[PDB]
Amino acid sequence: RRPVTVLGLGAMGRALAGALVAAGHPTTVWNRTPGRAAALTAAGATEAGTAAEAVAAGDLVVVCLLDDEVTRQVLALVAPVLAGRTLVNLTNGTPEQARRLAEWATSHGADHLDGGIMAVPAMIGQPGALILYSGPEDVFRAGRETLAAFGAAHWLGADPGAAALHDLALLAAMYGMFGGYLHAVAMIRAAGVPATGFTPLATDWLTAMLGALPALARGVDSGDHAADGSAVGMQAAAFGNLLAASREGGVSTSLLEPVRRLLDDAVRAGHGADGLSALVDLLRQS
Amino acid sequence: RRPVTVLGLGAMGRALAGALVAAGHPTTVWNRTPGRAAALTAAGATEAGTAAEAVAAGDLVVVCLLDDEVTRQVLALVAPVLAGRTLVNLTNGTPEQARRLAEWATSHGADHLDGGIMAVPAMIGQPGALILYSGPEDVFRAGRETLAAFGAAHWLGADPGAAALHDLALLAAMYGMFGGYLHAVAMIRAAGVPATGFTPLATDWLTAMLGALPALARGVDSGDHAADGSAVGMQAAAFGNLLAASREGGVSTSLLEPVRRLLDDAVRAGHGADGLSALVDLLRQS
Repeated sequence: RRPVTVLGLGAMGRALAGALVAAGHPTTVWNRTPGRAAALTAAGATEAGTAAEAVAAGDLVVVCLLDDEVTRQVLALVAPVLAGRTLVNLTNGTPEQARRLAEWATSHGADHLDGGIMAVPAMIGQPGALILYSGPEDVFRAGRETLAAFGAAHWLGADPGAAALHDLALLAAMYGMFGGYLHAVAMIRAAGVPATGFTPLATDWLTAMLGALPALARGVDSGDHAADGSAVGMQAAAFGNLLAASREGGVSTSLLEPVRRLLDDAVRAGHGADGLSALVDLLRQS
Repeated sequence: RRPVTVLGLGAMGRALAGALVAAGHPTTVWNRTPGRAAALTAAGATEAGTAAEAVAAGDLVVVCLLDDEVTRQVLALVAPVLAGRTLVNLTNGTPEQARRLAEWATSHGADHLDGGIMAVPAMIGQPGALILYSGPEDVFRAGRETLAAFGAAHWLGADPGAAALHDLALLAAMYGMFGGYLHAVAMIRAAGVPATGFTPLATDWLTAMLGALPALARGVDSGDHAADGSAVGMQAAAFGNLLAASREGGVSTSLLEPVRRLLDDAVRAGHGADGLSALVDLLRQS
């Protein structure tokens, strides 16, 4: 029943607004370009003419704009009417951007919640769509039933930057997996072997390697970088054949070279007998 | 009962030889440096003085040397006594190296089998240790019971280079996963968040992303690079925040930059609306 507002009508903002109206929430939408709210209006949404009007029509203000600069601009305009409202920043950004926006919102009499959307716009509203949230737990509690219209809502903690932090961290892990899988498929493809038949072996192997993550995490947190199984120095010695075989098949090594360098660095640093947990500190530029 | 020979007594060769004697196989070992076979002899192994003597004492000749050059040298010496024997190359190498060694072995009257060891030396002989094999299926059949002393034996096909090909391909996928996870942990660590509590979220996320692999494989094999969920262009637009957030935490972006470039290349190539399967061809240097 809680009136909701969506600022930003891209693919994601439209998906968010559509899930809101389909869950029965009275939804008022706005965008810096007209005509984007046509199917929304038909389903029962109200299109406001100004962002300020949209904000004044919502107790929960969902923001899903292009980036934090756009967000900082549109919001500075609606700053006098934020008092008493809850700002839900779903705009992709950085943890520091989130924390600064949280301070600005509090200075203007508004509650603040940040969200990292882990689902594609087409999956918004379905079971399985995941959005991570961070901010004051009671702000999350009062908005949870409304956020559930988008899908799963996982609160991570009070830090306003925690949602974006875990979002982007998970993205890094995903890009690493996919990059390594894509390289493997290119190697397989170069030999004339179908990727379809290779995928089961890859999933079994990668699932097995997921079992090594708890041991890696313990070594990182404790500082004891004990080689669980393969030490970095052995893994560095075996990387050369991977690069050579990639060259044989005419496959670029660009995705793997930075991992090769990181392993060689740990060996040069005297960590050849340690496990992969010793590579985390090597990524520090401080 | 089948007499076996192990050429090369590094950590892996010693692990292989130990599993062989513990399964009851009469095992004769050799190495280009003495003193490595002490515990082997006590358990019942015979140490030969020359590689030729070792080869003449085995029907199955397991080779586990430093690299293919060492392998090509030691074997050229034992070439007159390879006739009638089966050569099992467990030495880390390339598919082309394997295929050339197979031809050399056949030209000297020997059967040939190649193996890619997916287990650390400490796991050799245990349930769960995986070694991939390739070569004539009947050669694999006659040796299977002996190879089972090392652990699981998965035959991949007749191509002598297929074992090394899939071995190194799986290694590429693993290095990508770990590199992405290690970056994520460094981001988490920089915010003062424990890696231990983050790992469950990461495993759930990565397990979910394993579900996207069959769709990626189909697009690669069929040539239809349809965006299942997130198109490359959207993923490229969101990568910038990941790089910025990494910079904020003082974390290097070296592991992620090549994936960023690959995404930007696919966009510049007009594939912004395609899925990640369009990146495989981009790795071709031909």
